Amino acid sequence: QAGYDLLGDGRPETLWLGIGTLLMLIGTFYFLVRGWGVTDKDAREYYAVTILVPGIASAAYLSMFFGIGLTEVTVGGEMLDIYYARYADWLFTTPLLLLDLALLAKVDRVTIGTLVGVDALMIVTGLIGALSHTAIARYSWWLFSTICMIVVLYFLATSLRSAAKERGPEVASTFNTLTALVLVLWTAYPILWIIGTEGAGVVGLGIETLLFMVLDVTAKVGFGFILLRSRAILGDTEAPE
Ligand SMILES: *C/C=C(C)/C=C/C=C(C)/C=C/C1=C(C)CCCC1(C)C
Ligand SMILES: CCCCCCCCCCCCCCCC
Ligand SMILES: CCCCCCCCCCCCCCCC
Ligand SMILES: CCCCCCCCCCCCCCCC
Ligand SMILES: CCCCCCCCC
Ligand SMILES: CCCCCCCCC
Ligand SMILES: [Ca+2]
Ligand SMILES: [Cl-]
Ligand SMILES: [Cl-]
Ligand SMILES: [Cl-]
Ligand code: NA
Repeated sequence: QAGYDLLGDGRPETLWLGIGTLLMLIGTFYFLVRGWGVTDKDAREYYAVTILVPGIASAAYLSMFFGIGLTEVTVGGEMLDIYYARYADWLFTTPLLLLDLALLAKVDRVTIGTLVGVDALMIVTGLIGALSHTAIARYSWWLFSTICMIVVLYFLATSLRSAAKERGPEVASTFNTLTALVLVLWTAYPILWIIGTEGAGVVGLGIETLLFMVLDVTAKVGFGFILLRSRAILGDTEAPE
């Protein structure tokens, strides 16, 4: 695989895991220090949700760096490395990111429950496909989890977009910027997953880990950078509970 064996344990992908760990930690501390001088009740809610997104990713990338949670999967006569921490990362951070967008749109708790429910179903069925032993099952779960992603993305571009436009041009501008970013970044995940080691095997584990790291830092540090610098987080919020 493309990369360099930093720890001397036969894993060239630790170079991209180490870089991702640094970028997540730097982004976590940057949002944390920037949020200490924040007294607005609503802005503190966004900082609380957003800081956790690279903070949890930092722990997952640190665990994947040291090899904690690494195991093998046999699909015929080939051996596939799977990092459990990667999916546990997405299981926690994707609901928080959707919560950030739901706070901007100010949608009801039933809307949020359907959103995070389908989002979690997308992640679990993605892990199930990564653990299956036949290629037919791996593509079948990938297709099911992709459909669930489309359902989540459709709700952001239709229901949550219309509700956000009623809250004024400032929130609508920030919500449109983030949603435009989410529609393209999140779509890149099943594309890489199906062309990487878990799918056709076109992309090795090295480049896939590097590309997954770039998507992760952009969907977390880049997403939070656009949100936390906008004036929309000062507007009134209503947490689902
Ligand atoms: C901060 C981390 C984020 C926003 C991760 C997002 C991950 C996805 C949208 C993954 C989607 C997948 C499919 C739709 C097909 C099955 C395989 C997955 C889990 C890679
Ligand atoms: C009160 C506003 C929210 C009402 C939501 C009702 C629509 C529920 C859609 C359920 C979609 C399930 C997808 C299952 C996997 C494709
Ligand atoms: C208005 C339609 C809303 C739902 C659209 C969901 C699918 C988004 C497709 C984005 C395709 C990105 C292609 C670039 C990936 C490298
Ligand atoms: C023999 C050691 C080779 C080291 C090669 C390093 C290449 C540069 C890596 C830069 C990190 C990727 C940028 C990702 C930014 C999201
Ligand atoms: C308020 C900082 C959030 C960082 C999350 C750390 C998670 C520890 C496992
Ligand atoms: C919650 C972060 C766990 C990091 C584990 C590092 C283990 C180093 C031996
Ligand atoms: Ca306020
Ligand atoms: Cl403030
Ligand atoms: Cl206040
Ligand atoms: Cl590779
Ligand atoms: Na290594």
